[PDB]
Amino acid sequence: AITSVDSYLLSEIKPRLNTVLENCYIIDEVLKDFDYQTRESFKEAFCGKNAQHEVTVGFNFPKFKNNYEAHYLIQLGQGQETKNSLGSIQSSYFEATGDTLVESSTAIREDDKLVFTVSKPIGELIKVEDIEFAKYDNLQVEGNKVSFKYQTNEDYENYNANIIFTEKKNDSKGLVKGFTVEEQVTVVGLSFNVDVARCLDAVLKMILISMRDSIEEQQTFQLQNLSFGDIAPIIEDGDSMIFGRPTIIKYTSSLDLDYTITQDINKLTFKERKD
Amino acid sequence: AITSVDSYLLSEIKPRLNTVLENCYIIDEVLKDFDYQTRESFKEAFCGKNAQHEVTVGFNFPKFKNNYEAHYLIQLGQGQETKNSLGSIQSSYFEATGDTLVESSTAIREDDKLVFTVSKPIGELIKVEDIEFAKYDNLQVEGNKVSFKYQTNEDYENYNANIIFTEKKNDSKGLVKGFTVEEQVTVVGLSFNVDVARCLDAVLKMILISMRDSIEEQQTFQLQNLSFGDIAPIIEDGDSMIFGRPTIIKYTSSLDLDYTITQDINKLTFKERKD
Amino acid sequence: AITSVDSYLLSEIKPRLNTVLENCYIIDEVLKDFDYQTRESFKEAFCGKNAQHEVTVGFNFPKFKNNYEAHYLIQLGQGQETKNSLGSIQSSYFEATGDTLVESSTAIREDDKLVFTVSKPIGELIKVEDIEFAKYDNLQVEGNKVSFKYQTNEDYENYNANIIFTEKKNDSKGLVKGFTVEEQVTVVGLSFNVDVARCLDAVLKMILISMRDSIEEQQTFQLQNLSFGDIAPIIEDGDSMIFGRPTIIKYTSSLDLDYTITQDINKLTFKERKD
Amino acid sequence: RKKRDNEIQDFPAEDVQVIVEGNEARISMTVYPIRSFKKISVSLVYKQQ
Amino acid sequence: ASEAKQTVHTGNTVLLMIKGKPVGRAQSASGQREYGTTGVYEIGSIMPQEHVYLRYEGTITVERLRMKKENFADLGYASLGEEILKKDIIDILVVDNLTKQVIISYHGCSANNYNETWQTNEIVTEEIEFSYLTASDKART
Amino acid sequence: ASEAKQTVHTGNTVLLMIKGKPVGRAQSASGQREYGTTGVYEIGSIMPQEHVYLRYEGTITVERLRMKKENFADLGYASLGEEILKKDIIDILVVDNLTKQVIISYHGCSANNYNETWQTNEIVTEEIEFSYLTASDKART
Amino acid sequence: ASEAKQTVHTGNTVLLMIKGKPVGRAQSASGQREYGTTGVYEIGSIMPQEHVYLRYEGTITVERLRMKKENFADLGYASLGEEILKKDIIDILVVDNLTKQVIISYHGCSANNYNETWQTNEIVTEEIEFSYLTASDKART
Amino acid sequence: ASEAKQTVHTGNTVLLMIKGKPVGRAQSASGQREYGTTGVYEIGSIMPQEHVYLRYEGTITVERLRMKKENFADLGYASLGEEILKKDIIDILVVDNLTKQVIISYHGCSANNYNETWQTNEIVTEEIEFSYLTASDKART
Amino acid sequence: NFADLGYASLGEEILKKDIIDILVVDNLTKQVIISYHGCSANNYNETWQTNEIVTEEIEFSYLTASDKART
Amino acid sequence: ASEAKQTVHTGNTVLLMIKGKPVGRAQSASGQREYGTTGVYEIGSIMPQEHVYLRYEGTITVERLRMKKENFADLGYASLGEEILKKDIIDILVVDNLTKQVIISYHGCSANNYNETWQTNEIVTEEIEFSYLTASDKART
Repeated sequence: AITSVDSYLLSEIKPRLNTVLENCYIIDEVLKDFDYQTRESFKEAFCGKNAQHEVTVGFNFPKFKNNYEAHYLIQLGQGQETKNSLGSIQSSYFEATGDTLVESSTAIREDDKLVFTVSKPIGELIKVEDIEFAKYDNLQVEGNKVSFKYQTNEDYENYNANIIFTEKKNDSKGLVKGFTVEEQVTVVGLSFNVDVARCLDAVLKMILISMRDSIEEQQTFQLQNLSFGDIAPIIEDGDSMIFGRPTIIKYTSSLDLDYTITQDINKLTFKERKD
Repeated sequence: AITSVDSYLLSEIKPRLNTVLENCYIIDEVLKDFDYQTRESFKEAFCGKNAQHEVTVGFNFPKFKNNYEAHYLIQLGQGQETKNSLGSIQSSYFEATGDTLVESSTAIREDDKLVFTVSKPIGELIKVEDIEFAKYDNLQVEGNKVSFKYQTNEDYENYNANIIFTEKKNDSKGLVKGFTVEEQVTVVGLSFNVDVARCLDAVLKMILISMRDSIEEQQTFQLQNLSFGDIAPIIEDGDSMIFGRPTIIKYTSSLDLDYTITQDINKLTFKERKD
Repeated sequence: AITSVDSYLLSEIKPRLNTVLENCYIIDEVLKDFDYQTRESFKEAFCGKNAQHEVTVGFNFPKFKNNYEAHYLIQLGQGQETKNSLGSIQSSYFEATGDTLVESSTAIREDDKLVFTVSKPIGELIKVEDIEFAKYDNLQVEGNKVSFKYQTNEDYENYNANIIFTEKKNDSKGLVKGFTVEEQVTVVGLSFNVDVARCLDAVLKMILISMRDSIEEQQTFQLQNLSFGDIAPIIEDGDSMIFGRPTIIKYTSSLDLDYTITQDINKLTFKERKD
Repeated sequence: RKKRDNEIQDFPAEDVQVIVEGNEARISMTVYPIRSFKKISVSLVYKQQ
Repeated sequence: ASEAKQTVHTGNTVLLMIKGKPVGRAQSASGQREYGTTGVYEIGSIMPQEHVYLRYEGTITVERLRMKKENFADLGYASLGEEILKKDIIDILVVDNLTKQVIISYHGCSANNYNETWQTNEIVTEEIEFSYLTASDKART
Repeated sequence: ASEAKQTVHTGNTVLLMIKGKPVGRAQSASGQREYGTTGVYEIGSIMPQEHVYLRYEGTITVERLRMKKENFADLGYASLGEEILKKDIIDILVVDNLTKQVIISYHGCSANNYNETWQTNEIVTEEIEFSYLTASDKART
Repeated sequence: ASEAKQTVHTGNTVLLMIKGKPVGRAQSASGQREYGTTGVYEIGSIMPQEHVYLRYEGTITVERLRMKKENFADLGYASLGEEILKKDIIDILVVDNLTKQVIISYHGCSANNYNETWQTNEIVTEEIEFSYLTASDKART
Repeated sequence: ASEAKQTVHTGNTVLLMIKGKPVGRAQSASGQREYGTTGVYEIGSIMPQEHVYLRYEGTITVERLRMKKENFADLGYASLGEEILKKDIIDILVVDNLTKQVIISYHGCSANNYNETWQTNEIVTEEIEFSYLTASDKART
Repeated sequence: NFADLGYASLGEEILKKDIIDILVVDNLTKQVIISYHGCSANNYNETWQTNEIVTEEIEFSYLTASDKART
Repeated sequence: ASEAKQTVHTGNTVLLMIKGKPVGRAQSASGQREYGTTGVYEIGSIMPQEHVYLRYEGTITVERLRMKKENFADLGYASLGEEILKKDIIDILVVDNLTKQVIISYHGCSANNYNETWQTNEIVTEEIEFSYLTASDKART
């Protein structure tokens, strides 16, 4: 599962950034340090659902024009290998497993059990929110649903819960081969007005923090290391310069591959020496 | 609370610099080492409330002209991450708290108590100047005022004091997520006369020292590391050169965010196994 | 046996790359992280036996034109010496031995034995798949065939197996002289469309992983260390730029030579002092 | 801790259940009661030598 | 994409918790356990015929940056004198940031030594080493 | 080309296996053996007339990155308390990646000490040291 | 290594009981016996023709850390003053912890010596010496 | 770990008193007893039929660091010259520090040996040996 | 153990125990190095401790010691 | 810590005098006493009814590094040959260094044993044993 860090940044940034700019209360917390003049002018421009101006994000070397009033620019950056493992082995699995998901569900009333239903086959369960199923509950999984017994849990026919689970594909057990990669990626905000750039960079730092709690970040992209450059004129051949402070993001992740095993031993016969 | 170091420098410098240049006695102490000629010429120019010439300060790449006779120039510089914490956790709080303030107040005569009043809700008290409230005083806080009992303190109905306190906003307990950032910022003085630049740099060094005692510096911006470059001609395409000695300021600070918790447990029920 | 790493890369890449692009299931696993749009467009272009477009690979400074739509480019890179040995000695052998081979064979029914036949003289055997020949089997080698006794193995007249063996040339025993070389080689994908390049690089990373299991890699080319550069415009003087992310591959290998010995002692005579 | 103080003889570790629901939590667990010594039956046999 | 079959723990996926309170600005922690295995040697053998467990010793260390508030001394967890004698045992929990599930818990922790360093060019740090009765990895899925 | 007469083992040609299960994200392992050789000194000689074997002591260490699943504690191979007393011996095998042939196997391995490190800036690591009865290099070609 | 499979009685496997209770905070226990063996010599030859047994001496030692409750003085198993004359014989058992099977028993134990120590930083140590009439190892089979 | 909850008397928990005063700079204290136990033997069998008690011997030892004031010689609890004949019996108590409850008492203590040492760099050590009539452990319950 | 195996006794059963012969042997070939004849018990000692292995000791007095059958 | 405020006599605070002179290069000094205490026993009961004092034994030991001048042999405080019969009794005092106040005195000291040693790299050690008639601790108050 080769990880495209650049795609992950875009997937996380685009929704979360829109949400942050949507409300004003969060922005005030973010821009608490800045002076009144810069803070409100930025808020007057981009903040709120009724903002006429809008921010954009894209990758480098596009053949079209970007909104140079305010824009996030990304470029892939360097990559390095840091740590290996014996035989390049990472893990062994009895089931072909995909991504790890979080889903919300409501308990359903069966005869002997209360069951939750999920959009896909459960495979490996990880956690149901704030439930410590005892052995007498007899927690078990079946297809796309998870079940626990009804008795002495009868108040919970309407229980509303979140579920963390994995996507199951096949029963073909296999090994993992791969290593760890230390990758760096560059991000920069652009504007023809320096004050906007500083506000824009500060907004970015917050959502990077929020990404530390994300499922993908916690499981796949770990050990953030942020580095900020000096504010510089990106462009000078024009009616006015473009100013932007580049930032560098570092990640640790695994470049993994699945190796499938077919040599399943089932029979075992003992024969003594003829002598 | 993302910290804009550049704004903090300007906020501290502008008032304090004016005060230092206002009087002559402090300048003499600052310029004690310099020769008589340079010392008095600078004093004749800028020092004193009746100074015709004045110093200015601003950020880089302005579209207007700065007073190149004497000016402070700032540019943001690099930034780096140095130290983390487990789960990126910094601190836990039971109350939503803002900045830390210092206020002056006079005791007021209530019936059972003497009370000080402050401009904002007290939240967390830190210190009242040179008072060690005993348990029999029964020190307590209420809204925007702090109270201590009257008996065996009756000489202090007119007590004049300073108070250190925090801004309270909400009772919503929450956690802090963030890390430490090692940031560098550049500062340089500009002039067309080298002697003025040297005097200007020396003045700067003093107010940096004084900033070490500031509330913001003590609490938020720690571990100064100063570095000075060589005097250089900033400009050569003109009737005369511009000379300035750049300086580099380093800081350690936290990029923090507030995460609010709603899962407050209040009830606790024990039920035995049916078996 | 001087090792031409550049030739080895081409020999491994060309067949394996064609196989990977031949099927769609493997590509989906490789491109699992990428977005739907880029993933399918690449698949529409190159994937499948019925792909009109095709990928190419070649060395640098060719006098002809390469398929700049998608191409792998290789250049030799640096080399260094890392570790030596006493007398530059690596190993001693009683038989002149060439490459190590893997061959498949079926058991044949002789009178006293079951024998496998191989394309070349066996020389040194290493392993027959999942057979632990006991002493009573009396495993032995003869010319280009390996033999084990028949009794209490009679169910295996049709046994189908893989064999790992070495190429024998001469009985001339000799020594090995050489040292270890730490070599770096550069690889880069080229395109006039950045999305293709990113997909192309990710495909490369997978086959590098698969090469870790190869016989040549396991025996001769060890200790992979991969390093990725930043996406850059390789060309700008044209109707459109060329974009490619260089990668650096490191290897550890031995530069060995064969020294033959003719001083074989066979006779040994003892004579006492006349005194 | 109770077992280390001999207050309880044995218990199932895996039998505990915990459920949280807003501001409320449910806890269920089992512990084996101690058993005292009640009955003894004896018989004697007399023999020569 | 995120395949859980290969994930590992790091500093960003772990929390250190005492009495429900997450300790702030905690830097590192190390855990040690010694079963005191010893072999049995007969007369007619140089080889050890078997190994046996004899003694369980375990310690855990914690490194922290001294916050102006809620330091280990202010929290009452540590001690600076005879106040220690009135300090009861504690349980130190390492809990997952993602799920809030437990990874390992130390029961009956008791303090062994206390170290604090005041330095000019660096942030203040303090270190504590505890001795615990037993460890546990229960309450899993 | 690949002449097997000069090949050596590396981290990419070795697997660490327990009970058939390949342990994942294993980093390093070291093995020690002490025969306890001692010399015999007569009165009329400073030189040691001969050496003799007396005592066989051997330990093996393993370093690993704590996966969220199948850690040594979860696998039941290690222990954290009195659960150790019910843990039987194990055999730790080092097997060739290429052929799946064995390179060296340790028989009757028993755990000696357990170490785990929680750190902020680095991936979690754990170390185990075992004491074994005997080593073997059988089952070769 | 395992609890059941170890052929040797470690200190952990053993439990010491008196009068239907375990002895808490026990530290040591020793049992010594002398059959009063002697040799027979005569004028004919120097070599001893035979050996015979004369007198049976049996003593057992125990050490314990003085608990704040349930000590021998508190429990009445030992006495300080003239109350000793009102104390009857005692029987001690050494027991297998796993199954509460008996390993060895001392019958008719009576006290000989009682020793006690206090010190600045050490734990209070209580020692006692018992002389018994007979020692039997039965009910094992 | 806590003051109250520790089941074992550490040296810290104990306090030693004489005649309504504590003994400062005490370092050690030991109490030994012998009931004069003997075995009964007869012609019929070697085994001892019974055990009996003959004579009661009781001694207590104390060590102390010679203070510049309040020593035993200064305080009159011990004597050097003929003044000993003018010294009556003394009673010693060993006390629980928390509540001043009694742990054990020695009645009728009289002196046997008195030892003193001086050395270049050591602290002056004062030792004394007391023989007593009876020892009782009452008022606990 | 000696008590379990009957080579040593605790109670009055000792009077029912006969003499014992001990041999010290070469491990390689089971050749004899030295033999003790007529061994009878003198002292029997036993110890238990918190973390040590249980140690059993016994003392035997014998009638004669011979070193023969070597040659 | 200070000279005056320390409640305990360190070796430094003490000074040893004989016949109006200090003893140079003194290293050790010990004083032992036995009151010849015994217990009274009767037929009625085993317990000792009373304790009495029989005989007074008093000895003091001193060690010293043999100076090239002012040794005991040189100074006449000790004798080797028959001259001992011409030596009278000696009185020893142990003194507080600060104020030359007396701490304890030995009266009627006479010699019992005299020991001397020489060695390759050690300092020459001179030892002597004195038996005295009485020991008194007066003039302090």
